[PDB]
Amino acid sequence: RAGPVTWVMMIACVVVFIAMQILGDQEVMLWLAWPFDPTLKFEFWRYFTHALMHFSLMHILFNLLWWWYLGGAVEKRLGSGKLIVITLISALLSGYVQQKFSGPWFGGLSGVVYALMGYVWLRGERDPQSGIYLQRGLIIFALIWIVAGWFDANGAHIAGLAVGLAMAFVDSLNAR
Repeated sequence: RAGPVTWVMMIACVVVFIAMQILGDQEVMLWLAWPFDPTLKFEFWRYFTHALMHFSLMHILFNLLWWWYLGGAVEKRLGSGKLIVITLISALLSGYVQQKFSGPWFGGLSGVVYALMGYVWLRGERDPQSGIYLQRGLIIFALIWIVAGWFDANGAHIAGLAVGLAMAFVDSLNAR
């Protein structure tokens, strides 16, 4: 019984993906991508909407699997507000980093998913009573996955893991 935010996000990603299949990636990127020219500087939604675009089935399929389980866990035990904050801040800062690496043409919940990984893990390690935790097995796929990216690029994974670890560390200061 996943919460609202978890559901809305999932629906939002499927709606955009379908829109992309009907209109074409490039066409949807013109409206949803990170500002690609000074004139779009104030299209404030762009700093977040890039996370709603995916370029294949596995891409959105894998991202939505992690989101539903990690975001669901977070929303159930920590509330919708917490999930919204983690999402917004991870989408923004992860988009910001990716941008300087490969330019404005990118998309996906990768950065957001990693923040959830980094948040749910450190959070469960520092504040067990939070009711959240990332299986030490899953934390291995994650890191194995990032390293695999640096070879076989998406600096969104790194900037995302950072925001999550940071926020978690911060929400865990009041030890228990």
